[PDB]
Amino acid sequence: KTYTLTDYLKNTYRLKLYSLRWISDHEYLYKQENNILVFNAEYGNSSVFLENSTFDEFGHSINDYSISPDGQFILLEYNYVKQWRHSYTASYDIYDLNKRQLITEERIPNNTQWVTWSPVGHKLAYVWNNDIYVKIEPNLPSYRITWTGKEDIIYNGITDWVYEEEVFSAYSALWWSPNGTFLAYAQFNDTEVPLIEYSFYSDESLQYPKTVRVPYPKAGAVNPTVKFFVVNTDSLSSVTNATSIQITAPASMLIGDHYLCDVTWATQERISLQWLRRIQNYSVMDICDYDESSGRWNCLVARQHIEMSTTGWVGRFRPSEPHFTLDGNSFYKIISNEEGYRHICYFQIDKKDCTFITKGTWEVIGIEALTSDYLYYISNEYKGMPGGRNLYKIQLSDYTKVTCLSCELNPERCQYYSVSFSKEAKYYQLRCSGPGLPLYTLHSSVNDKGLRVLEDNSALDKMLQNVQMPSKKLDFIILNETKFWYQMILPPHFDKSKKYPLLLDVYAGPCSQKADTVFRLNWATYLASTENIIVASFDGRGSGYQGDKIMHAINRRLGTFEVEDQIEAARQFSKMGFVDNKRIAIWGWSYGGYVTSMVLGSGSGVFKCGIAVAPVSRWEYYDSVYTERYMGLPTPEDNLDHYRNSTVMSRAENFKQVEYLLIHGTADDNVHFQQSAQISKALVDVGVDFQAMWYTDEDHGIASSTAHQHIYTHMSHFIKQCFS
Amino acid sequence: KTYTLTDYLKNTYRLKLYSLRWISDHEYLYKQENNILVFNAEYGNSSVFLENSTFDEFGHSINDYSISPDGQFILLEYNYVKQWRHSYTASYDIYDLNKRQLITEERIPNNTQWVTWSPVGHKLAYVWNNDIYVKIEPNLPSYRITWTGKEDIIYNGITDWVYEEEVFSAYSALWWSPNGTFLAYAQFNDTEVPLIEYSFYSDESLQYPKTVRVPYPKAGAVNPTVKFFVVNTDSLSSVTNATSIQITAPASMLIGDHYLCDVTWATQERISLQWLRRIQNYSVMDICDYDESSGRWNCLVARQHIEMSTTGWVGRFRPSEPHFTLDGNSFYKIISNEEGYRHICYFQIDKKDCTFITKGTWEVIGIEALTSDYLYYISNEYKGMPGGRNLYKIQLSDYTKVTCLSCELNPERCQYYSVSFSKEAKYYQLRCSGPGLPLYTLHSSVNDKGLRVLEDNSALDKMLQNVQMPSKKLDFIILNETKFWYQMILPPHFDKSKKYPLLLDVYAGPCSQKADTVFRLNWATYLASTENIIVASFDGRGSGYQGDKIMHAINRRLGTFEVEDQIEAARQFSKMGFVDNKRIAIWGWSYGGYVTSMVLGSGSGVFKCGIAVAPVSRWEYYDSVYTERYMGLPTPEDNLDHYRNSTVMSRAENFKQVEYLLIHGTADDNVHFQQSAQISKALVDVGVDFQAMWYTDEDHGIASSTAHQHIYTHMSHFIKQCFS
Ligand SMILES: Cc1cccc(-c2cn(CC[C@H](N)Cc3cc(F)c(F)cc3F)nn2)c1
Ligand SMILES: Cc1cccc(-c2cn(CC[C@H](N)Cc3cc(F)c(F)cc3F)nn2)c1
Repeated sequence: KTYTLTDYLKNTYRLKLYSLRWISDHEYLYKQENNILVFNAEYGNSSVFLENSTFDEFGHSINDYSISPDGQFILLEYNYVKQWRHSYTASYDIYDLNKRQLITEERIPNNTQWVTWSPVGHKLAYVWNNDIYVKIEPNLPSYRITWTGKEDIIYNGITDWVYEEEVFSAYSALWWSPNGTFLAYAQFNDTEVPLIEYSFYSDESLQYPKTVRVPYPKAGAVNPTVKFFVVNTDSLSSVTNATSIQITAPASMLIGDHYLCDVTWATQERISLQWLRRIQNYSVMDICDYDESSGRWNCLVARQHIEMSTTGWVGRFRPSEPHFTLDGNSFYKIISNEEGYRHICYFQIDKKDCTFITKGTWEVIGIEALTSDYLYYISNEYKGMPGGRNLYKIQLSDYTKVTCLSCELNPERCQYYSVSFSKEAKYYQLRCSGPGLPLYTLHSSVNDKGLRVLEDNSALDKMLQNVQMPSKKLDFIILNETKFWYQMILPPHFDKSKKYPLLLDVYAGPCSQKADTVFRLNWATYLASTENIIVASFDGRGSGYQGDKIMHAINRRLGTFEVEDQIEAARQFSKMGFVDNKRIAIWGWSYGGYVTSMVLGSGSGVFKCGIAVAPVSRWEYYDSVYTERYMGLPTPEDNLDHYRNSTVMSRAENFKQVEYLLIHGTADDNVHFQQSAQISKALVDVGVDFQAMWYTDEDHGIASSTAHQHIYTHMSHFIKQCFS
Repeated sequence: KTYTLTDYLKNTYRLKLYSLRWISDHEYLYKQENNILVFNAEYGNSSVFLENSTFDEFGHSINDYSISPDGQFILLEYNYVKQWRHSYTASYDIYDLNKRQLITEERIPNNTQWVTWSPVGHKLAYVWNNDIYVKIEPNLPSYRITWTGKEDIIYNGITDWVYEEEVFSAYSALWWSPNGTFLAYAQFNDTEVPLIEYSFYSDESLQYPKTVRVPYPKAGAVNPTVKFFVVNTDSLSSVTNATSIQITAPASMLIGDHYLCDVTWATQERISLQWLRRIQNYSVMDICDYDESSGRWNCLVARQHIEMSTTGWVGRFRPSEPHFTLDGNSFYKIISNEEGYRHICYFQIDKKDCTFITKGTWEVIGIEALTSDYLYYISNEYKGMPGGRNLYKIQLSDYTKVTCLSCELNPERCQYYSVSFSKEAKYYQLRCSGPGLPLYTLHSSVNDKGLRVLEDNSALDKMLQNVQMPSKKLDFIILNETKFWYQMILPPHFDKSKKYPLLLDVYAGPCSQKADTVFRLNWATYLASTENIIVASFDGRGSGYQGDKIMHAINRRLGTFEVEDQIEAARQFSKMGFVDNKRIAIWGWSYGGYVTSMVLGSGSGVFKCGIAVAPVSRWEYYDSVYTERYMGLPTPEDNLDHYRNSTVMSRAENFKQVEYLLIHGTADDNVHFQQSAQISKALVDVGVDFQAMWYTDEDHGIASSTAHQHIYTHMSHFIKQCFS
């Protein structure tokens, strides 16, 4: 027997996670059956912290919970209702743990946009009708910090669409100070930002389709504007509209259009900000101190740091976040060095220069933890593989004393690690994601002994010995004087002498990685396992984690190299001779659907067919923060030329040579139906036949249970047919 | 060689028309090459009336012309820009024929909604920004009759969406009196009518899709309201806002929601109106006289005639129009008699009863002309075939003296006639549409001698002897004690002993006729001629021209009998044994996409596959005037039950048994994309795979040159594949 489509769609073979949240420097919470336990890492003893039956009469299905850091209250999120990618609304009840009662006085209102405890104690900040509210005690009246909030226009403590998706990667635009004194929050004015309008159809009952209106800046459109504020949460008059002290931006930003692009507190009275120019090659960091006499905030022009690039844009998707030392007089931050590799730079608050505390022909991925002794960072250094991911520690007193904590823990089973440290970094969890089965283990920082194995998925391991799994090959090939990685999913019993049909699975977007050591059970597993199809991927130019020379190659050039390298990557898989070069296909979502579409439109004749799911078809239709970061402005002085030269529509003719399946969700707020509807029109105009499928009311994920099954079923038929 | 798809899509074999407009009782205008001639029917001589080169320096491509009845001016329509089905906007220049100059003073404004001469002389009424304007002389200032016009809200002299499509079948809501004294006009208030909102995507250039908003009453929603007015076009103060004398409705109408449903002038000072209840089983005619002393209008309660039905709705799609005798004291009107057959009733203005001047088991189609001696009517009496159409005359002095003027003119070539009479009915054109090649001939009423053959399409006839045409069989079958007509397009050399694959071509709507004697060169021609496929059609219950017993069968029952009869019709075609009963398909547009969808969802297992093009999926989504005319109100007291029991969505499951192609234009204002999008969602919910195709910016006709070709190409592959 074999890994079938239903196996994938019905999820018959489960991967197991181990999901914990650290509540102290030695205690974390795990959920079990329905009980919330608390595992003491020190001894190993675990205690029922909350019992499955504690909420049987609660009367509502509970979507999420949040426990106040001081263990005194638990937040109960129910009535969840997704909005965009990270945003949603909900209702909230607070339960008193000291007692055993749900607070009925001054409750958090229905339809709340965001909720959060202070990092210490049990204060609540919560946004509602676009306005911030603070609650020092669960049962007491709430101090309404903001008054200006207005639907689709003013955003207080929450991001508008473009800031949510493309900048902060969350819905929440607020930030407590490390002890809970100050509530930093940002403000978004969307007044002159244009609306995207699309239909929502709803239940068959709904007689007129709703029109959905979203402030969405397409490329070169009018952006939102931001203002930043800080509030003292202590001095809160039960009888005066609280004073929000605005920090303004540097004057190098205030000349032109800008985005606030990071908010990191350093100390109890020192906050750092990072600003980005609308042209995203120039960033500025500010450090703002609290002047205890004036109640104001002061950002010294001598404490400013500038980050800029000449070969492309600043950061991977934004500038990295700083990691301040206990005192808050120095920080660590990832930057690309002179050779273009993202490493750790050591900064003194008021010194313009930094010191690199790593270098190499590889990249730091992220700074994970910082003690007085150690900085922990994840990097793809080990075995020189960029698809890999490991935990290291560097000695703060000695920059040449680097230990790899994970490299050797299980060499064969484990090459992709992520880490979760406890408060003050006493203990850490290591998550292994491949190439073997996921493996979750606990560790103490002190001497690095492996206390316990929390999850090894042996349960699944048993189940899979009965199933003909595909194998995964990860390797590289040299194109110029650069090595480019690829990965194949090989059908079980892979006979290198036969000729297999290949499916080129595509993303390709700037700073992507589709070739890694991760263990996945997805659609490709089924395509190899059962249909004996090689599903390949290739991280050519534009892609991440291999230094700026590669990643910035597509600067102001989207839809060129990344596209051509994908074709090349296919030519080469044919030169390996286990590939039926008359049955090569291509497929992709989001950016990858664009690249898929661009490829079929190239008339390279390498490819028989392709599926583009929710593709971008023309950069001008995509949002500004993303598009511009790579292409600049679409005016004839900036880059309007490459904008006009890189559409799927102009390659319409060549589709005559291919079989094409274009699939789009009608209620995609992210890559709007328009992109796909302009392609279809284009093809129809030049008399190209193709295949289409819309998905009513689906968004960019086409992720509803039934549509997920439908789309994948539909694509399989398409692929099968295409390949006989 | 054979009739191929391209032959149909590139229109290589042309049918020729003969398009003339009568300007007198003996002269008509024909266009030739680019010259407008005038053929005198009296002698036969023809003269250049306007020369092809008269407008070479005109500077604009001329979409249409209109010549004033008194030969003095010609109206020049250019910059045409389609709106809905009949509606559009344009610009207009007026050219003086007496002289040779384009009037430059007081020109008709850009973006005019409607324009028309008075029936006599050369006055102009023209609607613009929703308001009426009169012009007694081309060069003189225009008297603005209305002031209340407002976009999407107030319609003066033009119909709103639902009145255009479903009532008057034109854009123009105005009516001159027979000599040009009075301008009758209607007014539409759409204030509380709900909007349909859909996207338009436009040229690739357009960066945000436009949202299109249209006042559109779905079933049971708030209807537009109407008021009627008459103006004296002579007494027009170059210094006073002209007085519009409102006629109001009967009081039997004013109790509830109503529509104005006909406007026929009787004499120079007597206008007739017809009113319809929102429940469309009750009509009332009014006759309104001009009181020369009061300047008012008076509709005598004794001159009212009531039209109503108990077994269904009044009229075929509306009540028929009256035909008033010279004096205006009697009129002729078509009504169904006691046995349910539409015949001519003779009415005296103030007498409640009428006299039937025809009876039979067949129907009058329309009253074409009326003299002091004769009434001319078209009917399907000849050979007892309802798919036929003939010209007859009845003697006004003797109701038993009926002559058929066409029946015998060419029995084999000619069984479908239409007629165009000259002023006072001195001469007429006969248009033969099948079953042979279209034949256009001229005739004098006086003794009925056939002056000349104007067009015989012998040019095409030559061309087609070289091509393997399909033959067409029209016949009937008995189901209960009723005979139901069907037609087959049979592949050339049709061997009755073989087993052919059949495609059931569906419309099926209330009062439809898909089985007739007409000669067509369409898609079916290609399917039979080249793919040797039988393309059948069948007019079962609900269908027109065979009396109320059949047509009213579906009253309050849409999506039942008409649907079941179509399945039946296919069972029976299998019993004829030349049909491969494992390769039967079904297809349909508009209503027929609905019926096609209902059938596949019936699980009758007769049908392998089907194509539904722009179907209705649920009656509550279609406009009110149509839907209600057949189903009543969708409230639980009226008919909400049949409404909820007749959706395509509830048959979702059964689609498992079929192969389905659903095709819809995104910018369909008539059957909104919602209808299709609710189907696709329904199918995806029960995990049925199917095939889809949207058409960017196309409407209900998918009729742009490139989309037309694309859709039909696409459906062919589908059909071919479905049939191997
Ligand atoms: C692994 C990792 C870590 C942190 C940030 C990110 C990340 C990923 N992204 C992508 C955001 C962007 N909206 C993706 C996107 C690209 C398209 F081209 C498109 F059409 C739609 C998209 F959502 N931004 N930041 C990824
Ligand atoms: C031959 C002839 C003479 C006069 C009027 C008409 C006539 C034809 N029609 C059809 C109009 C109707 N809206 C068609 C239609 C039906 C549907 F069910 C639908 F979903 C969409 C449509 F356009 N109404 N009146 C036909």
